[PDB]
Amino acid sequence: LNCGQVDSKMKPCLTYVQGGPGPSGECCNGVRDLHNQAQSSGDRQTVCNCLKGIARGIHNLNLNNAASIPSKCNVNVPYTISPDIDCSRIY
Ligand SMILES: *[C@H](CCCCCCCC(=O)O)C(=O)C/C=C\CCCCC
Ligand code: NA
Ligand code: NA
Ligand SMILES: [Zn+2]
Ligand SMILES: [Zn+2]
Ligand SMILES: [Zn+2]
Repeated sequence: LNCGQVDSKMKPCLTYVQGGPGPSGECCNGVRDLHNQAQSSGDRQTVCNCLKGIARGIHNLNLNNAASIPSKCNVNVPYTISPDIDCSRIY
């Protein structure tokens, strides 16, 4: 329930969000894991803000690939992954 945990679960997605092929099975597993673990509104907000800051800290972020993760992995993330997510209005 901290950004350390969030960046760990998402590490398998790193090559994909830097413009490489994907998302891998392991990447989709990481995001699905996070979704299952983020069961409350508070958890969803914390994970949102972690992902926004992480998106911001990734060198040469491929915006299209980053945004595509939830739909490509069939995970119901309630916002679009980018360096500029509005984490205030989830649900
Ligand atoms: C971990 C990357 C850490 C970047 C610095 C974050 C600092 C945050 C702050 O608020 O200051 C990773 O390697 C995770 C890789 C995948 C993330 C993919 C989803 C987001 C695009
Ligand atoms: Na994006
Ligand atoms: Na919004
Ligand atoms: Zn897992
Ligand atoms: Zn920060
Ligand atoms: Zn769900």
